[PDB]
Amino acid sequence: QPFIPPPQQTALTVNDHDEVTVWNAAPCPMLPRDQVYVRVEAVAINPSDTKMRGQFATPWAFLGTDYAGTVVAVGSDVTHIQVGDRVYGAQNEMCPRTPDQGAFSQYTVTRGRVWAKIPKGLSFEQAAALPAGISTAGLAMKLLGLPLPSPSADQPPTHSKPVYVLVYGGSTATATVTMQMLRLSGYIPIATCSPHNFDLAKSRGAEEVFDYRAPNLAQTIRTYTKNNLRYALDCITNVESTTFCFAAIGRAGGHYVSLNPFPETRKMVTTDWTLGPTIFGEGSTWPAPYGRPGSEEERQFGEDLWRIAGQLVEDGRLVHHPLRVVQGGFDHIKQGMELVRKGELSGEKLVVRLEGP
Ligand SMILES: NC(=O)c1ccc[n+]([C@@H]2O[C@H](COP(=O)([O-])OP(=O)(O)OC[C@H]3O[C@@H](n4cnc5c(N)ncnc54)[C@H](OP(=O)(O)O)[C@@H]3O)[C@@H](O)[C@H]2O)c1
Repeated sequence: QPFIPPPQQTALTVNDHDEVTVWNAAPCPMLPRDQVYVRVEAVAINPSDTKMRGQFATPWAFLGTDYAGTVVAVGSDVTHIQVGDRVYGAQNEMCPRTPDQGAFSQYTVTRGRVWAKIPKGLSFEQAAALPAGISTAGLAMKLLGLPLPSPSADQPPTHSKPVYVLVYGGSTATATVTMQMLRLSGYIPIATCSPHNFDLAKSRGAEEVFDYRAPNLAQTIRTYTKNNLRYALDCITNVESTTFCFAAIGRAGGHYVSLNPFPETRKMVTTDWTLGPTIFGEGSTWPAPYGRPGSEEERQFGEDLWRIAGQLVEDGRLVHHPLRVVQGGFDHIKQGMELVRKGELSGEKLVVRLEGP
């Protein structure tokens, strides 16, 4: 009845020589009183995994954000979950004070309340594809100053004059979850991405979608939005996406939010960027002197977000990004990361269903 974690496990990490490495003698985490122990069944690959390298990498700390798995033990201070339940959530990868916690392990623990039970109708693979998307979508809306959806409302809030939100990179894993959430809160997303993903973008909430390569496209968008676009969410964050977003924003100003720190005007634009670890209310060691401290308000926001998003996912109002599923082990995760780093996925999320053993 007391739970004793296995003596060692396989986990994906980074070397002393900055190489991604399968480690077959990695530690297993201890079980917090307020968390559950998870045998990991599926994981999703995120670009942020592939950037944990150089001095962003903590050698021997576990990689990986998105996991879904089977509860094999339950903390003493936890009710409503039992052994055998299925959960999905986010880990805080490569955190130096919790090196034995990451999605890319055979055994992990839930973190904070940034997790939920998998609805009866979803697979481990569908559920694993969700966590970073949900967490980022909520953090982006928070930064933009937009209320999260009500899980109990019968329709989105009404706006006789549309409130537009530009989503640059409409086929990104983050944008497809975010656009559904924006629609639920009564906003009208307009998206830019490649033509082969137009159907995908519209299916996920874009009123209209445009090829970002199209000449003078920001004039088109300005006109579409009656020269009063006040919100832009940049899911790409490079020199070109930033220029484009600034150009599309209306003459009276607006708010630009990016998913990464943005590259090296007088235009009346407020700016923010999503810091992923803040979903846990934990803080970080960048950027870049002092990092950011943790905070109970950030902690409570992530818990509120996950309670809301967990229900939306439960009732079919929030759907996962299209999947590319690989059956395999930790080498398949490492191969997965290379595919993602090389920019080789479009309109799909790479999910590894773990063959145990
Ligand atoms: N700070 C955080 O915690 C956090 C969280 C989530 C994401 N992010 C960052 O956000 C970015 C997106 O990640 P994600 O997982 O949401 O997306 P993703 O699924 O990896 O996005 C891939 C898509 O980006 C588009 N694309 C790639 N390069 C582009 C370019 N130069 N210009 C226009 N479109 C481009 C392609 O779309 P088309 O083929 O349709 O053109 C491709 O389908 C990554 O940089 C990631 O590191 C950060």
